[PDB]
Amino acid sequence: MKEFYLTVEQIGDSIFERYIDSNGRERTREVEYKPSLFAHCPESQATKYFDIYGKPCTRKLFANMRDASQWIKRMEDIGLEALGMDDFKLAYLSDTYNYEIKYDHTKIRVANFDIEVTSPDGFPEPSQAKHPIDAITHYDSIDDRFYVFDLLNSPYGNVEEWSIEIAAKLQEQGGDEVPSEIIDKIIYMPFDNEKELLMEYLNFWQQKTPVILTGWNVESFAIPYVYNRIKNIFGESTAKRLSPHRKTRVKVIENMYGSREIITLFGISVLDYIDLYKKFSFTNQPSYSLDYISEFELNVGKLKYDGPISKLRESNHQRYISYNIIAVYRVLQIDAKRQFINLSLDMGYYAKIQIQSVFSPIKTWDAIIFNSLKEQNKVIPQGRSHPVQPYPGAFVKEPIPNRYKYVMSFDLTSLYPSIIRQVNISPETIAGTFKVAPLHDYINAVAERPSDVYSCSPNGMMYYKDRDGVVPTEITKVFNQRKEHKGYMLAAQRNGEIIKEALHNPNLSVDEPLDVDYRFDFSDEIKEKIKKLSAKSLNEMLFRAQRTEVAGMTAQINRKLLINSLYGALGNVWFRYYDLRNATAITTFGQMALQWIERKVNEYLNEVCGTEGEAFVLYGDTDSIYVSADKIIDKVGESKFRDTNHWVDFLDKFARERMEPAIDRGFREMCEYMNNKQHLMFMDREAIAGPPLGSKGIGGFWTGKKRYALNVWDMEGTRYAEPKLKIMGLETQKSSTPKAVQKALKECIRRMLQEGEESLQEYFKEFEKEFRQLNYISIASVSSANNIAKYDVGGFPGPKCPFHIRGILTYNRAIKGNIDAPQVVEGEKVYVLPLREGNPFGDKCIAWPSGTEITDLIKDDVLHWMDYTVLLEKTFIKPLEGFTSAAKLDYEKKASLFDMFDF
DNA sequence: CCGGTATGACAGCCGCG
DNA sequence: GCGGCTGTCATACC
Repeated sequence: MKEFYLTVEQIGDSIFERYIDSNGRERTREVEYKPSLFAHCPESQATKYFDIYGKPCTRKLFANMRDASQWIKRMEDIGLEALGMDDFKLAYLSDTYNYEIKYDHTKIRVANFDIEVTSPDGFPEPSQAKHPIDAITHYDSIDDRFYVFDLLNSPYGNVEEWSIEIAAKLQEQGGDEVPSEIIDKIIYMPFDNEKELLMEYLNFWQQKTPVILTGWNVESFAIPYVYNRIKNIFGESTAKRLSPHRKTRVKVIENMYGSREIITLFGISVLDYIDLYKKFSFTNQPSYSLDYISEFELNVGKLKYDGPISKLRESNHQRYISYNIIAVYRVLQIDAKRQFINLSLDMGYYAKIQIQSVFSPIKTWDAIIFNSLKEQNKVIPQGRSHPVQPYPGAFVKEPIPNRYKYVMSFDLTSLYPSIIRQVNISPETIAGTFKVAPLHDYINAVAERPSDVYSCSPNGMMYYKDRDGVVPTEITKVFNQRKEHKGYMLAAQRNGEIIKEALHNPNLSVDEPLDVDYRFDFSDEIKEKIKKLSAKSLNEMLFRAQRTEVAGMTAQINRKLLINSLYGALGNVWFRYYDLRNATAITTFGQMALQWIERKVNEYLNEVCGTEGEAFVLYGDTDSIYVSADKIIDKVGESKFRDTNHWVDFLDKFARERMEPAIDRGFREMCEYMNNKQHLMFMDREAIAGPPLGSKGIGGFWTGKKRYALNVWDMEGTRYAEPKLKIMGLETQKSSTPKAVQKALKECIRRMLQEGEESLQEYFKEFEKEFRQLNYISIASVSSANNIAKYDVGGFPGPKCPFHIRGILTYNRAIKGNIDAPQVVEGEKVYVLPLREGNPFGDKCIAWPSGTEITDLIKDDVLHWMDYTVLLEKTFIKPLEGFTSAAKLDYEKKASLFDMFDF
């Protein structure tokens, strides 16, 4: 076991480092680290240090870190480059850990915790911490225990002690249904007053100081609340004790709407799971509360309870504590499934960064490049300031709004990283420029060949073809490492496949499993010894083969995340290797790539189908094209297929045997045209879409850019048993659309694509007939409540006040003076309903808090004055009219066809 | 340094016998 | 009394 770091920090002239030593003990170092930086020298000086341009550099070794930083300032003032790693934590990490870091998670203290604060005032602001903390649950990964700190006496009540016996019983029995997996792991400790609880929490914290601190919302609530509460009661000194190094910083995050405060605790890595989830789940969610996320991932959700949470400790303290325990457990259950902390650990040690820096593609890439360049004796350039300048981005084709019967899609693989490698784009790789013609001209191969000597992008940039680029090289590494780890993973699974055959009939022997590497396939010497081994040993071989498979995935998805990060970093002015010209070279090349192939696919299909000038490519967005396949079917006739699977087979074969070769030679022409270093434009078939054979369905339609629906039978080789709707952009995918309406519109779209017009019309009619019988919650729109006060003038709407905001103000006037009525809060989500004119309320609409029923003190009148006609038109009929117009279908039996013209 | 390329709901304005 | 704008806001996705 070789030693690894936990946290690193710079305080004045010292690095403070937490680490696990070569014996496995957690330890702390103070090091007066001596940094090196670099300046340019004359050719006469014999150094081994060269910058990325091959210019000689001299190494300046500093007495301390403040001198290095002051030297940087003096170089800026003189106007000469100061080269080298200016974040001395990274340099320190690279010097102390100059090898492939292998870590052991079991020795890393990972804490997740959750706080409860009874507040009759509303949401208790963490910057004020006005109210007692009346519960803390704190899970420690090393102990494997939940530590529960419970306040028995507060201004808001004196309560009984929580019962673990009651907590384990069923909900039918008065129990809390706390799972038996964690019941034997709760360490319960009650307290007579807040001061005792808080001081015991602090001492506990010093004995078990988190390396990684997590939990749902910990960074914007729990941490700032605990810190400020302790601060207000005991003083700043006592609050600083939450940092291993007694150093804290009050950071004010100034988001482009308001401002909030987070507290930096020096010597701890905070990885808020809500940010970890938003960063690595890659699934857009209507809500990011723990409830919605828990039920999505675990199909269980957060614990239920009666009445407002501000009254739960008074009325049912038993529930209150258990609810706090389950909350922490939900976060752990999610992490058991998604494993985002491991992910963070793996990448942090890979790049050799502070773990919390995994949230920064810039820091990560900076460190990866810095490190490999260090080991070649190369010197990184000074980070330079650049003005934020918008540049061309992705090409999106304007589609003709229509129905499309048969559609086949194709994707460029890793487009932008591929373009970097193909063209050899890198700061030190710029060779010159050429007179640029219109993009159109390069797309049609009419413009003159830019260069015979250099590799080119159509923004006018030229790059050396000999030199290996710093950025292209570093990204190629990551590519290779991914294939490598995926090569171990498939072998680790296929090695377990042979093991499962031996699971049928083994024979007992007192021995341990033989020495094998599951990263590579078994030899015939090992294969003969498979059946001979014991039943105990074969279950351990299956254990370790699967353990090898888990090591592969984490490695290969991390590398995937880097690949998809690089462009982002390269487009950022704060990135060391950023160059505006290079950025636009990437996107512009991408724009040409997609349209040149759209040309090639159209030309190939026209010739093969006999026709001329017809548009086969109906749509294209960034890296993907969508191809109309109607003519390819009509060439064979649709009456010649036996079932749906037949024509799906036909199109599948046709793409692979006819179209993909046409594409490959199409891009090779483009590579030769731009004189690029290597050909890396590869395209995979994704989707085959169309209507069921012998049905009246239309298969698919586009209404605009990024707004379409397809009936998909196959996605990249995998054939679906039942057809799957792919819907992008449409109201069905919007969280603001009422629940019943999202359902009704999806069925409308299903009927259009699979069943046809008559089906749609029968449904629409019926839904209209039955609309008034649906629940008022299921037919209400949802919105976010931003800037309430801005449009609020004495309890009434002001200039430019949005519709939902108006609704909120109608509600507030209706509940004015009623404290027990649910309050509408800034930032939160609201239900919105239109109201009939003449209503006793103020306005044309009302809005109440989402996820809840309206107060009974207003419910009857809301239900009475609800404007069904307006609600149906606004949320259902109008968006449907959009779909049907584009698909050229009627949703109502007799609609005039002169409605479709601009008279 | 933990947002491009998009569409749609809606407010409010402008010409218009 | 309503298209034809512009502007604010809301929510999608790679």
